[PDB]
Amino acid sequence: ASEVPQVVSLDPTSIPIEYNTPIHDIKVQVYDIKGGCNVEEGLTIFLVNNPGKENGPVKISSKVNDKQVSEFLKDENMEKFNVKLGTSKHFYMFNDNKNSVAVGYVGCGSVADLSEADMKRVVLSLVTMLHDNKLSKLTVVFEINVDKNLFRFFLETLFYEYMTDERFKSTDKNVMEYIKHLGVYINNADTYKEEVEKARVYYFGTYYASQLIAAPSNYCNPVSLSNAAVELAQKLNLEYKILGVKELEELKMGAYLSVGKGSMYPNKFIHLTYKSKGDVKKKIALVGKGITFDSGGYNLKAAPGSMIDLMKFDMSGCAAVLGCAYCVGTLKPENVEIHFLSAVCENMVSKNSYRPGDIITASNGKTIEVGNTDAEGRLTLADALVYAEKLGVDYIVDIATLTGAMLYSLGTSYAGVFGNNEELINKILQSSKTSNEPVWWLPIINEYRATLNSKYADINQISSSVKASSIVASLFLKEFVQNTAWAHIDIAGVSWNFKARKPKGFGVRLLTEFVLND
Amino acid sequence: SEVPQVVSLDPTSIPIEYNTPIHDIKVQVYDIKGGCNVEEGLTIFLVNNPGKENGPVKISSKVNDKQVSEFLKDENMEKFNVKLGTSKHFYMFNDNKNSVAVGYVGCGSVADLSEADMKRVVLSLVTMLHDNKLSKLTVVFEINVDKNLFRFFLETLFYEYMTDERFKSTDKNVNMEYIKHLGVYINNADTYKEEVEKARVYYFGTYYASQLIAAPSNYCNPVSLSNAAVELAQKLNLEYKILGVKELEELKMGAYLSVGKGSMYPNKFIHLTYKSKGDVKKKIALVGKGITFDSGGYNLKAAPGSMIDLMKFDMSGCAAVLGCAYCVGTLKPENVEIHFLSAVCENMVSKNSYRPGDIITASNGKTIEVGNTDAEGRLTLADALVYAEKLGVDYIVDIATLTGAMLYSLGTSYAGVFGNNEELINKILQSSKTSNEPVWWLPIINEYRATLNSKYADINQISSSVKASSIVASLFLKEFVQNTAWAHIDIAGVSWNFKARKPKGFGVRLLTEFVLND
Amino acid sequence: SEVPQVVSLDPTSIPIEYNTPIHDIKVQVYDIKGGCNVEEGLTIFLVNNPKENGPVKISSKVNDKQVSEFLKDENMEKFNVKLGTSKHFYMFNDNKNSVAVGYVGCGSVADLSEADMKRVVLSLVTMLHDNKLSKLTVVFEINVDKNLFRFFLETLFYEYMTDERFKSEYIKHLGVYINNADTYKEEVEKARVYYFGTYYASQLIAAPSNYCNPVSLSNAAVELAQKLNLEYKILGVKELEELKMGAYLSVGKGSMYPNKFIHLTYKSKGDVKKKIALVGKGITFDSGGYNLKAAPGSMIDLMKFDMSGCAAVLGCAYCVGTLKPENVEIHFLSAVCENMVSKNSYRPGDIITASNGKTIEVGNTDAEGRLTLADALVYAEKLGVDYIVDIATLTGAMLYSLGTSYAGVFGNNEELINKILQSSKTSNEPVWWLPIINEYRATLNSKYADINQISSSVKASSIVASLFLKEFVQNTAWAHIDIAGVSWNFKARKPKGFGVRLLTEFVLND
Ligand SMILES: CC(C)C[C@H](NC(=O)[C@@H](O)[C@H](N)Cc1ccccc1)C(=O)O
Ligand SMILES: CC(C)C[C@H](NC(=O)[C@@H](O)[C@H](N)Cc1ccccc1)C(=O)O
Ligand SMILES: CC(C)C[C@H](NC(=O)[C@@H](O)[C@H](N)Cc1ccccc1)C(=O)O
Ligand SMILES: [Mg+2]
Ligand SMILES: [Mg+2]
Ligand SMILES: [Mg+2]
Ligand SMILES: [Zn+2]
Ligand SMILES: [Zn+2]
Ligand SMILES: [Zn+2]
Repeated sequence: ASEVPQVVSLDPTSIPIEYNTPIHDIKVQVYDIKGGCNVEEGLTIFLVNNPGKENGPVKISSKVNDKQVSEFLKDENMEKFNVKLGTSKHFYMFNDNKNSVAVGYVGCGSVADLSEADMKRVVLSLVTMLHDNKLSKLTVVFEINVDKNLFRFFLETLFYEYMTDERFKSTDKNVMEYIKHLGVYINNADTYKEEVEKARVYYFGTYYASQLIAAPSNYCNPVSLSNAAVELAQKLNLEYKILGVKELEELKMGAYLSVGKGSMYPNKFIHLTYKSKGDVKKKIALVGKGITFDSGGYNLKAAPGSMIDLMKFDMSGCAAVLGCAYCVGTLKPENVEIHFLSAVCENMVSKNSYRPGDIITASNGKTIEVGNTDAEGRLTLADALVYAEKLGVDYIVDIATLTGAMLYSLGTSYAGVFGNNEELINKILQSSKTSNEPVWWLPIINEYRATLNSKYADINQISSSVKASSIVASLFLKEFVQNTAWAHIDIAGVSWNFKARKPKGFGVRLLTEFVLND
Repeated sequence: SEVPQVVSLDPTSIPIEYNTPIHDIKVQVYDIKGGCNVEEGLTIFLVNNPGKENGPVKISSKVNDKQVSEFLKDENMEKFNVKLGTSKHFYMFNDNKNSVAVGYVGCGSVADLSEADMKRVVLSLVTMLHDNKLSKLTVVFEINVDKNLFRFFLETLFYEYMTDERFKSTDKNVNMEYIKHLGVYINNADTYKEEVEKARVYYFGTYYASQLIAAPSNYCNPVSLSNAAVELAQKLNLEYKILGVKELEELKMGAYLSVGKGSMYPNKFIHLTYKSKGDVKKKIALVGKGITFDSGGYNLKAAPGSMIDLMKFDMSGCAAVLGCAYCVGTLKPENVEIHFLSAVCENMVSKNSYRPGDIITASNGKTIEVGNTDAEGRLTLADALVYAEKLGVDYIVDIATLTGAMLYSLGTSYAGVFGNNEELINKILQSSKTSNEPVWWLPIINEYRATLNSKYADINQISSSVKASSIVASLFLKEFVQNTAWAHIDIAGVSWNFKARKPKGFGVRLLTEFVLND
Repeated sequence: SEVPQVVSLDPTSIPIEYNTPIHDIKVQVYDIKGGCNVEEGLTIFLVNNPKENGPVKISSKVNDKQVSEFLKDENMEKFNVKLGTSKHFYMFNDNKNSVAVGYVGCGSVADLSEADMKRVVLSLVTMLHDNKLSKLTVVFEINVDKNLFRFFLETLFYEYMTDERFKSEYIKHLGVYINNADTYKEEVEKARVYYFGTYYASQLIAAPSNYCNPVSLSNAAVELAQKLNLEYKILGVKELEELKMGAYLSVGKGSMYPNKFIHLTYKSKGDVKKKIALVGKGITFDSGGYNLKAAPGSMIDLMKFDMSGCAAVLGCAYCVGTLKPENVEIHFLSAVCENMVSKNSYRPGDIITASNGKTIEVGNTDAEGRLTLADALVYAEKLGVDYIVDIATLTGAMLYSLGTSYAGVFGNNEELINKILQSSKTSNEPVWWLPIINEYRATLNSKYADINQISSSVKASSIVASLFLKEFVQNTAWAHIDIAGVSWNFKARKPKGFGVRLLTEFVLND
């Protein structure tokens, strides 16, 4: 725990973090649809679709244990409504005990397997029914087919979208009550019950990352972010070490140190370790890019579209890695040891900053000619990757908001994965499938390597000719892993939900599924 | 108090000239019905010809000299016309056989001169004074002017004639000599006589603001500007207090303090007070934006057209308020108490600067999400407005070089006024009329308020979607006045005289007439 | 048809060379086992060292004592194998004849990539361009695939050939020494064919927009079909109107050249087991239209290359027509036009109707290729084929995603994408599969028309364009190959002729 330096006494000295959220107070009950649905207080929503028939009629198929509600939901009455994806309706009636009940449905369209994107749309509709309605309970009845992973994703997403982050509200808090109870009716319920607590853990790891990402750069700087990581390790009983500048100089981490030279906050390198109590069969290092604010440095983000105002989000890789630490430390997988690493710093303009053209020496002794101070993420990752390989692990996976070009290549929905090992890339792609966080495999094109040849240094930080900047970044990172299966996930395009004006906490579940299924 | 320096050659005060050559001019007013004595120096007739576009000159005054009367006969004048701003010089021997210079300035053919027309007249008169070593000027009014326009004539003559040589060293004008006497002949002289020393006061308030504005950012910084304000207050016997960082921290002025974080000069908040002896019937806070240099901060003024080289002028608001303090302190109105306020600081790039995205807390507890460090003026004004309202005043008027959009809406001639109270706005418009500093009322459009809703903080500093930036800045300021009549004068477009390459000292006479009228 | 002219000096046809010096090279391949004969011309060894940039050491026996001396280890040690490094020396052989002997460095890595083999070849071509030689012999002291061997041959031939049509010497023999020489012999004439289809494509692309316009390009395609005995049909503006190709006709509106739609057909002898339509973007000059290419980086000077897909599809027609694969039927389609600024041009905001009835709101007149392809895809689908593959210089964003080396392929059918990926492997023209992300589809929801041509929000423009194209195929396996990044060799200042060998491999394989 280090002291956060301040310029004025009003500067904050820690990131506010909510651990005990209202989602954690929700009691979840799962029931099998074969027993019929009981319809009482709160709101009961049926998820309904109509395979084949685009915008086909709503038909409720579950038995409802109430004659009045059954009459209301009969085919004749329901057929005037359709299943258009995201569409919803509210119903009011008196049940058999003469107590008014609210019921409704959300349309799930006409395609029998919902994509992760479609399910998100269903959930967003559901959340709009929760908002601006003081409810003690929500009950959801599944009349659509979902596998266990998709069921879990539904719950994670519901929890995540429902939770409102009011840490920075003062005079403008939403005068917002949360349900206390969530009932779920589904066929073969016993088989889905295990997903409930798993969803609740994955929600929090995601939401925890999101809290770190949304925290502004005055709150979340390298000192306060490494202090938060210390606190998280203490809560989960993970080992931890925070390396400070004296130890970083001793390790010759010149690339990482150069990036931080301009900051009033000392670099802090985060190292958390989870080890299973049994025989360790796999060792994994997860590396996250940890830039708490990216101004660009002397290559200032001044160009139209450079989005300097969003650059508190440049520690999203680090957040995903810490969200993963939360999930792993909670679920406690066996036979594995996991290292959670981030070379945390801030990229600023100062008499002290590194310069375009500076030649700096990484910890593996490679000299690097700086071509653009705004390509700082790959310099911090270079040193974090050398540290990670020294740990003697089987896999290194880094995750980073590394290149704006991702917005032009995969866009805002899919992350890109690059790597030096196909078995490991396939594992990441499998984790993507079971986490429902989409990733697409992109190539490291060796032909571009030659454009990183420096006239003076051992290597160039950037290409002068190749515009394929995400692949060029990957080529540069590859030079810092000598003999270990490595994969790199570029989340520059996917991390921030531009429409909703908030983080996604992208990568937490992906990396956790990777760890668990190994 | 002590001005920090980087090197010993950095200046530690603003040079300020109080006893200017204008102050040494002996001014006499005579009634025109006694006829004009033409004895020495230069004698200029102000002549028009109503109806006749570019009509002939006809000198109507009685002239007490046969030789000069002969010269000025209609036949001899008929070659010349009254085209606005046109002028001629004549040379002749008078009755005492002493050579004299005589001439005229054409005042056009519209019998009521606008402020801009009158400025054109004065500029032509001034070109006759330049490059001619004269000890005396006499001006004969053969046009119609009310008392306010006569005063405007003199104020404008004084200000345009005065040349600012404080930063000249090897290039002072070896030929500049100023007249020692000004004679004025006008109909109903006795009623105009009162205007002479009022003009001299108003000239000085305006010229003082001008000196402060023109003083570059290495001379005029938060420390030297607040020191100059103390010296002013001492000279006029005003109560004064300068609030330093520790007091500002105690007052929780987090928005103002965040702006000045990246500067080598500590924040200084100026608070001067004039109080009439006797019953105080109106209490007024005048608030001036006082950014001594606006680099833009991490949103650096680097786009083409951003005028970074002009940004020493971003304390023009504060200068108008201090110019006003000079006039009020000199003229001593009854029945009022006036607070002259400025939150002074410099907006710089540093490891210590606030960043885009930072969430800061204003002195009224509202949290603000910073969307652009270059919208700094509204942050400093926010805390200054909160401070003003705590004083328990009847009216709060702020004046500020706030938005570049003023150049596209009103341009360089008229300031914009916005406000929450129609009677206050009308007072300002009234003062605009009698000061001859033009102002136009612009709307605060509440439909745009929703664009300042922040996802995380209570409010956004800037709009995501609305390009009407002067209106959006007024919506933001309005959030920091709770229940007091308030108006905001945006002088961004009018403050600097781009053609003459000098300040106008805009707003000193406006604000003084506002105080005096009330 | 006759090409319109503004002045009598305007060209009325594209000059094409069919018979090239490459066609006069006699090629012979020999087994390395019996040693090499260095009797005449230039001999180059392809040598690696599996020591990084370590020394050259030559292992083949040579049947000349003087040359054998030159090639002794002690001498060869002074040179290194760094990929693409070369040296060659003139000397007198055993019968006092002048010969030149050298090596090209093949690096330290066993499997040579496509890109590495290109480097080897550029270095070889550097020597050929600089020397008056009647014969070249190449000795493979490195291991190559049959396919990579053919690739070596195609690249050699293509790079060596110089295009002099607009300006106002070659070897006559090629000897190749290689292990298991008998297995590589059938690669030789296949390469010569792939060379020419690629070179032809390159000639159309390199041809400036005053020479190559929708009229002269369609005339060239007719002449190709005639030389090859393919069926051909050029659709003119009247038939295009009859067919309601309003998206395509709109793009052509501002141009002095009438739109011409090319449709060539290859049919196999024997039972036709597969039908395929290959559709190429054929914009003969893309100015951007009222959305003019004026922005820094917009490369308006290169936009003669905007018919590269069309050229790939015609080069493929040459290969298919020549090689004559069986059990397959192939349609070669291109909706050719030119995108210009005029009083007659289509405008930003215009609503146009495609041949399948879909109305389209134009957001950008520079997204013209997808409009021409929309009509071409409808046309293609009406043919009842098994696969439709289009190839197009569609989005500048490709430079930012895959870059200049690898094309992107998007599709609606994994089986078909997999076949294209495999054709990529065997052609050695690299392609990477990119996703059609359906979450972006809603951004093409137009307020007024059935669909928007462009997204306002999504910057992933190559995916957006694919989502748009996808709306014009209803029920047929389809893939789209975006070659905007890949088509032009910026550094060498010439086309690559990219896609010809890919599509021919696709046709020959499946
Ligand atoms: C100089 C370039 C090769 C690299 C440069 N990279 C960066 O700026 C990273 O440090 C940025 N964090 C990338 C970024 C930009 C916009 C939105 C999301 C992510 C980029 O522009 O992407
Ligand atoms: C970021 C924007 C919404 C607000 C911004 N405002 C400012 O820069 C003020 O701090 C400027 N001092 C106002 C200004 C700009 C140009 C000329 C004269 C005056 C402006 O660009 O007008
Ligand atoms: C408006 C956009 C969505 C589409 C636009 N597309 C085009 O300009 C195509 O018609 C161009 N022919 C593609 C192109 C541009 C630059 C370099 C190589 C290739 C583009 O610039 O990508
Ligand atoms: Mg950067
Ligand atoms: Mg500013
Ligand atoms: Mg175009
Ligand atoms: Zn970054
Ligand atoms: Zn400012
Ligand atoms: Zn095009």
